[PDB]
Amino acid sequence: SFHRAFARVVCNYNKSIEGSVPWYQVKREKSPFQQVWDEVFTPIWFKLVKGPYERWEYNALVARYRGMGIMADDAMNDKDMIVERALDIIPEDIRIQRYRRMMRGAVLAGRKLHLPLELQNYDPMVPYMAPYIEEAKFQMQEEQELLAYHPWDRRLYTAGVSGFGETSMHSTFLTM
Amino acid sequence: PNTKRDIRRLGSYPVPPESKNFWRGRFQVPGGQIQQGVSPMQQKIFFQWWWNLPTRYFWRFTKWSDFLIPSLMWYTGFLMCKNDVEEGTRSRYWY
Amino acid sequence: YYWGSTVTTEMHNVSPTQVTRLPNGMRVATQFSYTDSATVGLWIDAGARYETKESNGTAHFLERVLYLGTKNRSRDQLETEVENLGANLNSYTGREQTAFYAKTTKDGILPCIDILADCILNPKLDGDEIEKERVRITQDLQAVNQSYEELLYDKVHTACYRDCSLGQTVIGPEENVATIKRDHMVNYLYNNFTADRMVLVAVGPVDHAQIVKEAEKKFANIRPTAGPRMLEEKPYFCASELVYRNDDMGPTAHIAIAYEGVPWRSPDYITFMLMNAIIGSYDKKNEGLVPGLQSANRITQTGATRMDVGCFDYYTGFNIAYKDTGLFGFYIATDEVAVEHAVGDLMFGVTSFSYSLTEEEVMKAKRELKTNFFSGLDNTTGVAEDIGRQILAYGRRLSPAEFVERLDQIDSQEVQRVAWNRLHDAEITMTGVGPLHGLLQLWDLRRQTWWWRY
Amino acid sequence: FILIIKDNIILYNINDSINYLWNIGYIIMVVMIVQVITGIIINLYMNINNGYKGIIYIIKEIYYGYILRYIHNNNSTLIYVVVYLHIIRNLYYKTYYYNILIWYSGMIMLYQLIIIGFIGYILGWGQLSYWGITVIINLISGIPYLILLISGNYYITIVTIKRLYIVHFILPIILIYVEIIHVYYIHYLINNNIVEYNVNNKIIFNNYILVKDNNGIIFILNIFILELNNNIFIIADNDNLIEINILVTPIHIIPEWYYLYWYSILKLLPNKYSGLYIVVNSISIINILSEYKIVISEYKNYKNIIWYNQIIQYISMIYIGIQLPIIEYINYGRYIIIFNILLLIMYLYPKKKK
Amino acid sequence: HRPTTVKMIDSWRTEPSSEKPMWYNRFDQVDHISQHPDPEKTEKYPPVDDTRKLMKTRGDPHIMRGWGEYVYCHYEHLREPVFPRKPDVAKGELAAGANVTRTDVWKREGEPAIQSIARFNPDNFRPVGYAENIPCPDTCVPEGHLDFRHTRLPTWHADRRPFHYFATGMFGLIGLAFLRGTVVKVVHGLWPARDAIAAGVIEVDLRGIQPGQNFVVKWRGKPVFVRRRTQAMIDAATADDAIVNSLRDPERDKDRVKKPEWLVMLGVCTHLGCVPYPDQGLYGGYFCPCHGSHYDHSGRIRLGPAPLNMEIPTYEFTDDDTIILG
Ligand SMILES: CCCCCCCCCCCCCCCCCC(=O)OC[C@H](COP(=O)([O-])OCC(O)COP(=O)([O-])OC[C@@H](COC(=O)CCCCCCCCCCCCCCCCC)OC(=O)CCCCCCCCCCCCCCCCC)OC(=O)CCCCCCCCCCCCCCCCC
Ligand SMILES: CCCCCCCCCCCCCCCCCC(=O)OC[C@H](COP(=O)([O-])OCC(O)COP(=O)([O-])OC[C@@H](COC(=O)CCCCCCCCCCCCCCCCC)OC(=O)CCCCCCCCCCCCCCCCC)OC(=O)CCCCCCCCCCCCCCCCC
Ligand SMILES: CCCCCCCCCCCCCCCCCC(=O)OC[C@H](COP(=O)([O-])OCC(O)COP(=O)([O-])OC[C@@H](COC(=O)CCCCCCCCCCCCCCCCC)OC(=O)CCCCCCCCCCCCCCCCC)OC(=O)CCCCCCCCCCCCCCCCC
Ligand SMILES: CCCCCCCCCCCCCCCCCC(=O)OC[C@H](COP(=O)([O-])OCC(O)COP(=O)([O-])OC[C@@H](COC(=O)CCCCCCCCCCCCCCCCC)OC(=O)CCCCCCCCCCCCCCCCC)OC(=O)CCCCCCCCCCCCCCCCC
Ligand SMILES: CCCCCCCCCCCCCCCCCC(=O)OC[C@H](COP(=O)([O-])OCC(O)COP(=O)([O-])OC[C@@H](COC(=O)CCCCCCCCCCCCCCCCC)OC(=O)CCCCCCCCCCCCCCCCC)OC(=O)CCCCCCCCCCCCCCCCC
Ligand SMILES: COC1=C(OC)C(=O)C(C/C=C(\C)CC/C=C(\C)CC/C=C(\C)CC/C=C(\C)CC/C=C(\C)CC/C=C(\C)CC/C=C(\C)CCC=C(C)C)=C(C)C1=O
Ligand code: HEM
Ligand code: HEM
Repeated sequence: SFHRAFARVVCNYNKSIEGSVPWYQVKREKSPFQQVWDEVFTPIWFKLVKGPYERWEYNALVARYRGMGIMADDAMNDKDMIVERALDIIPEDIRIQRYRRMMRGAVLAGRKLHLPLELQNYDPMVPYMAPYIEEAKFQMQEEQELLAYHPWDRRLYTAGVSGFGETSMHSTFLTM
Repeated sequence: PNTKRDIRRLGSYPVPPESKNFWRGRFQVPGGQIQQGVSPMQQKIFFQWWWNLPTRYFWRFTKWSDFLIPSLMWYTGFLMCKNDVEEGTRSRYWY
Repeated sequence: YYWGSTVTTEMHNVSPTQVTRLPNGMRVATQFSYTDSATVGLWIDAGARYETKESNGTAHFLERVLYLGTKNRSRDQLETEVENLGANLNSYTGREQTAFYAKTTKDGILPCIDILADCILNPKLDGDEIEKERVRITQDLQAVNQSYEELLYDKVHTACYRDCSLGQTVIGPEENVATIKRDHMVNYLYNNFTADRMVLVAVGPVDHAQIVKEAEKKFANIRPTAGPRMLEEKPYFCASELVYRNDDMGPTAHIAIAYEGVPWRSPDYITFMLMNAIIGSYDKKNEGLVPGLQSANRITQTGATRMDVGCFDYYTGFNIAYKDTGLFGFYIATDEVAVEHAVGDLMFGVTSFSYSLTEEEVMKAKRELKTNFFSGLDNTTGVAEDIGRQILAYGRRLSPAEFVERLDQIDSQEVQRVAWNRLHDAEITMTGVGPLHGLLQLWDLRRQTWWWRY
Repeated sequence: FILIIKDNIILYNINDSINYLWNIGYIIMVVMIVQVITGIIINLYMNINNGYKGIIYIIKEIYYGYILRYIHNNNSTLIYVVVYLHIIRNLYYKTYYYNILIWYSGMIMLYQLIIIGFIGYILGWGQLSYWGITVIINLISGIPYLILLISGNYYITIVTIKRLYIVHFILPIILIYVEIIHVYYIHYLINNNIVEYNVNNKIIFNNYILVKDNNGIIFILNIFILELNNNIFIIADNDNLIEINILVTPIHIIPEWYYLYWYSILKLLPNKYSGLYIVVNSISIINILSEYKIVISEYKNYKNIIWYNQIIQYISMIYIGIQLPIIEYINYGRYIIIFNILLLIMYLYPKKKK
Repeated sequence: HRPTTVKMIDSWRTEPSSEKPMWYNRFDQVDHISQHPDPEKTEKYPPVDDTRKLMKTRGDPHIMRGWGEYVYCHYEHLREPVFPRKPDVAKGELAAGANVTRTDVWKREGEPAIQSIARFNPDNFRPVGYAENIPCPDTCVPEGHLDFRHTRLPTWHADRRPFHYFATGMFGLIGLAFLRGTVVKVVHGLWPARDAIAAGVIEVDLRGIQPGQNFVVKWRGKPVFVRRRTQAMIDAATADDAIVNSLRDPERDKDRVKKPEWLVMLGVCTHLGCVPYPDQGLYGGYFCPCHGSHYDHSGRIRLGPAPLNMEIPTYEFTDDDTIILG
């Protein structure tokens, strides 16, 4: 049987790379060719194209946030699961101000108005969600590894759920 | 659905969305009952047709004999009309 | 796939079980243990199966009356003597095996052999004792006085084994219980309690030679043998339903579904033990460290998610083995409205053994099977049950090392082969009590033993 | 919608005691699908400017086009046979007594089917087709300027065919939608049983009822294939293979067999409008058969004498339609109409107490 | 409840149940429901052996009158009057509903009213003979009827699974064959029809043509020039066969004609589709007058706006004096 031979090859290979250091954790020296490219192309490209374009986009983004009176981390959409899991655990004082800022922004945007300049002198790029995003990613990675390492077989279209993995009832068209 | 008393459920587990109709036909069995059966894979699957054959047809025919008199009267009407039609045609046309 | 040997040096460090056959044919088995307490008993090959339809229930009646006095002693004297030794006489009777053992201190090992021999060989089956026990047995026989687990256990045998004596219940029908008399019991003792069918098991601070010398002295006058049992065909497994639909007993429904299993000595028995461990057991009221929603057991995990409530208030697998047949299945206790999901999920789980069983689930199950088995051998009575049951079932006691050696060979592929041969597209029996509107017909449930996918 | 399918096919419960007469509805649903499919395919080749030459072209030039032509014609006969038998079935067991909403949903499909079948017959574009629609349309000549708007000319022409074709193409699709309202009410308002009362013996549909329903539909297919390929029963009048002549009438002007009952009613009554109204009466009067009853009973499982006389009355009226307009037939037909009225009054009237 | 209706009305012709009961109006009254006899423990009537010996029934066949379909029943929906007829419980008539509440039948002489009204609870009335007539089934399968205990196969039987799956497999086997035949046949109808396939093949009878003559055959909607070529015409194209690569579309006459004497080409100018006229131009070949394209005796473009050579259709020679286009 060829599947048995293939299974042994996979087992032996994976056993031979256990404990390997990830590529990013290796101390890597650039090749003599990438160093030349960085010496010539990268400086000129930054001065003439990348630097000005990205400053132009960044400064516009800061202005847009300041006009709405929101922070950058407010702009995250909770349809993303990491954001939703992080928002479950944020403390109440952070939550209250986040909601108020987001509500004011939508009112301003909907009515085509901008925040008064008196209230615009703040840094919008303060990363207040970072501790909770990292905790949420850790929780999700543990669940991924210890509980979702195989494609599981379940009885199909039973109890309001397709049986293909989703956990909410009536959350697909074929489960109406 | 059945009566409200019949479909009143004892358990608090919610009715699955795919069994709505199944649980609207629930019955409240009074006094209990013992149900027994055997898988068709361990039974004769055609003998019951033969065993029940004569009684099935006897009771079918005795019930259908109730329509004997009505059918004869309608048939008697069918014959009179058919031969009343022939005589009329001949009288009006034949010489 | 083979992942190595799990046998350890500690598994080999256990005192040997010495089994010798006395001239009369009685086997004497002993294991020494560094304990201050011992267990000595007689595990006899007898039970309801070997009773005839008219006499069914005699064995159970005899077991209850055996300790109620002997020809030499009296009930008060016997009970007083055992108490003075600080011991307690126990006994049980099953479909195929019976036991009469005593838990005692070290000094009471040999005295207890005498008491147990006197009870077994010279029972004084006084009429007054019989009549009082008739009242107690009659009350026990009532279904209202039985648990629903006990009822289903008997009804599974009644439904599965309609053609043979394994279908008979141990307690017996009420008609027989009403008519049993001393003569019935005297005949059963003479025919069934013979040396060739008895094993004297002693576990504790015991010496094999001394136990053997006492056994030969006290069981000298036992009947050496009885005629060989009738030769019979393989018990026929009847795929049937026996469901007691009662909507006046509350919300919980009890269901048991059975497949044909394997005999004790089958090469596949250990595979069926492992499959029983993979099915596992779950209780909403004792979930354990891991919640159902995050369980490694696939049946448990999918069940806990159903309708955001869970479709299993309780379930357990069962693997019952007899000399020439066995039963393998699961028992469920669940809400009335959950029965269709529960039976469907536990049948989908058994069908999965034939198609998609992961190495991870097998390896977890091997460890929890070993933990259950080894922990059962902790006390002397646990060891004694193991020695006696095994010698009757196999003629020898399998060592912990041998059990692990054979279990090492079993893998996901072996489980798949055995399940494909025996459980896939197989016939099933369903039994039930309680509100069972949700339970479908046997044929509908029998179609869940195979998959359209794969 | 896989959980809706599972709730109405897989875990749908029905009584075990039903007969094969409960399989008729399933047969209607399946043959209806076939009629829609074969119609769509036939229109890939059909010529609406001359229906007479289109049929010839399909039968001779298209590969296996004869199968499409004969299936569509013969399956229409089967649709009416099965539907009428379903109506007779419902009348016999008086399923309308409590499941009136099911009866109402069904009658709508009956009304639509009548229009569908008639216009389709016209699309053949033969002698009977032209003269049949000419006669029927004159019934509404009383309403001013209504005939001109419907026909699109002063006589039936291809202009009329073009517009009737659109109704024939679309109305059957609406009929399929009404079949969903019919099945919705059947599944909510549980079906009747051969016994009057409601009993606890239901089994799931997919594993038991569907197997039995397939056995019935395969048995009907063995009969339909014999008719389809060999024409063991004359179910299409031959006069529709004659080219249309607007100046000469055919020997007789009659519809398909399944319209004969209504055709005779008109031919019998002297006044044209009275004939139309009696046609209206027969279909509408059976919608209120149980409405005036006052007793706790569904009149079920008696000797059903009135029922049997009514079924034979339909058969005899169908027989009179085939015959020429002989005076003697007219007299007897009128007696049958009077007799039918008395039977319906027996159904409607509640009983007094001795 | 779902939309529902009852005929609880005041009829103009039919009396209410209180006025005229339709049931046998003889009931036995107790003081407490426990005083009723137990049907299960009550002896029934002695069994008969002939259907003609069965007992008589208490029902009145003619309980109802007037026009309408025959029916026997005991109950109706009609409304009662606020002052209903007083029932004769002394004789056994049933007292339940309005005839109890809106009457004084319940009143005894010296009994406390609470005790008197307690007796007229509906549970205290049972029809005379209830315990001796009502059936008390012990099973749904009477003795003598077939059941699983009679149809079970012998224990030495053979497996019935293999044949069962053969039967259900055969249903699928035949069904799939009918399905494939239906699908293929329907798709087949879209192939060009018998009239069209027939018209798409024209046979050229090269018999009667003269060297140098050009004739036109309408083939699949297009003009197909079929010209017999004189030796001069053939030699002319052969001469240009050497100057190939000096032509807009280099092609050799050998690769455009199957037989040198016969040139079959589609007569459609490659510029804008106009049909060229033969024996015209500078090469005596085919000149399209629309915009001035000149083709040679092999049909190759030699001058004008046209970009390519006139196409050679698919055609074979059936014999020496017949071609088949297509
Ligand atoms: C770069 C580094 C170096 C590279 C080196 C590469 C090394 C590989 C190459 C060398 C391979 C050697 C293989 C040795 C084979 C050994 C054979 C042998 O001894 O048998 C033991 C061997 C295994 O026995 P076993 O130990 O019991 O194990 C059972 C399992 O099969 C065991 O299998 P499994 O469990 O492992 O499962 C996998 C299974 C199954 O694996 C798969 O099938 C893979 C499926 C993957 C998905 C594929 C999707 C489709 C993709 C199509 C792509 C097309 C692209 C086209 C591009 C065009 C433009 C460029 O694989 C096999 O069955 C093995 C196949 C062996 C070779 C024979 C078949 C090859 C394919 C032939 C196709 C011919 C097409 C012709 C077309 C003509 C057109 C006009 O026997 C077989 O099972 C082999 C046969 C398998 C069936 C093949 C088809 C047979 C057809 C019979 C027709 C009969 C007609 C009768 C008519 C009667 C009329 C009356
Ligand atoms: C020159 C000649 C050349 C010739 C060349 C010939 C070549 C032949 C090619 C043949 C086809 C090869 C296709 C390969 C695709 C590979 C994709 C891949 O990498 O997948 C990894 C990917 C895993 O992704 P992941 O991110 O790691 O985890 C996924 C989950 O997020 C989380 O994953 P999880 O594992 O945690 O979740 C658990 C659950 C996860 O479950 C799923 O992921 C299922 C997802 C939903 C599936 C259902 C979708 C709804 C229905 C769509 C169709 C609607 C209309 C159908 C009817 C129309 C009638 C008019 O897993 C299971 O349940 C395991 C068992 C699954 C099998 C159950 C069997 C019963 C159900 C039958 C349906 C499924 C069959 C297997 C898939 C077939 C793929 C083709 O798995 C899938 O893609 C799952 C299957 C979904 C696609 C189904 C498509 C069905 C066919 C539709 C028609 C297609 C026509 C277009 C052309 C077809 C030809 C190419
Ligand atoms: C170089 C050459 C290149 C060639 C290019 C072409 C390549 C060939 C292949 C192209 C087609 C690819 C098909 C992909 C299949 C994917 C299957 C899948 O995963 O589905 C679930 C998946 C959902 O993912 P999920 O949420 O992860 O799944 C988990 C849930 O369980 C999922 O469950 P869920 O419920 O959430 O989602 C299910 C979803 C799945 O459905 C879809 O999303 C649509 C999938 C099918 C697409 C349509 C296929 C059409 C092609 C076949 C027809 C060709 C005819 C040709 C004839 C020629 C004749 C001459 O929705 C449905 O199932 C809707 C079903 C509605 C049915 C309604 C039917 C009517 C009512 C009932 C019957 C009538 C009443 C009764 C009457 C009775 C009378 C009496 O679907 C999608 O997300 C994808 C949808 C498709 C997107 C577009 C795909 C583009 C493909 C790339 C190539 C495009 C090239 C350009 C084409 C230009 C054309 C003009
Ligand atoms: C120049 C000519 C000009 C002509 C101008 C004509 C203008 C006419 C204007 C008419 C306006 C529209 C009227 C519509 C009324 C709608 C009422 C309604 O829906 O009420 C529901 C309403 C619902 O009440 P509920 O409380 O829910 O239920 C009541 C319970 O069921 C139980 O209730 P209960 O127990 O209290 O009983 C009450 C009792 C109360 O009953 C009565 O008072 C009604 C009595 C009606 C007697 C009619 C006898 C006609 C005899 C003609 C004899 C001709 C002799 C010629 C002699 C020639 C000598 C040379 O009802 C019954 O006993 C049962 C009633 C059954 C009704 C069946 C309905 C069938 C209608 C269709 C019949 C015809 C179709 C077939 C034939 C067509 C072709 C010919 O029903 C009632 O309250 C009962 C009303 C029943 C009315 C029936 C009226 C029938 C009239 C037939 C006329 C025939 C004329 C023939 C002339 C021949 C000349 C030669
Ligand atoms: C919703 C309601 C329902 C709606 C429904 C729809 C309604 C719509 C409206 C209606 C529309 C109008 C139309 C209605 C039509 C209705 C009527 C209709 O459909 O009629 C159709 C049709 C009417 O007849 P017909 O269509 O005129 O007949 C056509 C012909 O009969 C047969 O056809 P044919 O002649 O055209 O074709 C014949 C041909 C057809 O030929 C084929 O198809 C065969 C060829 C298939 C080849 C497959 C190859 C697959 C593998 C490819 C390679 C894969 C490589 C992959 C590698 C992967 C690697 C990674 O087959 C043969 O010639 C047979 C021999 C085949 C030999 C094959 C040998 C294979 C050799 C392979 C060698 C390979 C080696 C390679 C090695 C090297 C490799 C490198 O109906 C029937 O005939 C009914 C038949 C029913 C079944 C009858 C059988 C009953 C059996 C009873 C058994 C029980 C009794 C047991 C007795 C036991 C005694 C003890
Ligand atoms: C002369 O010989 C004779 C015959 O043979 C010729 C006979 O057949 C007969 C009997 C014949 C019959 C009983 C039937 C005759 C049938 C005829 C004349 C059909 C004529 C054509 C029509 C009525 C087509 C017009 C179609 C309709 C009005 C639709 C019919 C269906 C209806 C009304 C049911 C519910 C309504 C619908 C389904 C319409 C839906 C509407 C929409 C979807 C519109 C939506 C619009 C918007 C803006 C959203 C007799 C008596 C006879 O004498
Ligand atoms: C219950 C549905 C239908 C029935 C009762 C029915 C009935 C019929 C009748 C009786 C014929 C004429 C038979 C003959 O030529 O003598 C006909 C013709 C035709 N029908 Fe239908 N039809 C239905 C549905 C449809 C549908 C859905 C379509 C198109 C999508 C369609 C398209 C046609 C066409 C094109 C013709 C002309 C072919 C002919 O001469 O038979 N029909 N129809
Ligand atoms: C397009 C035509 C129709 C189709 C598709 C159809 C289909 C169905 C089906 C599937 C059933 C359920 C199963 C059955 O009882 O056989 C049924 C039930 C029923 N139908 Fe129809 N039907 C049609 C026409 C009609 C008509 C014209 C009437 C009334 C005159 C009618 C009245 C009923 C009734 C009363 C029932 C209830 C059956 C019962 O209670 O047992 N149907 N039909």
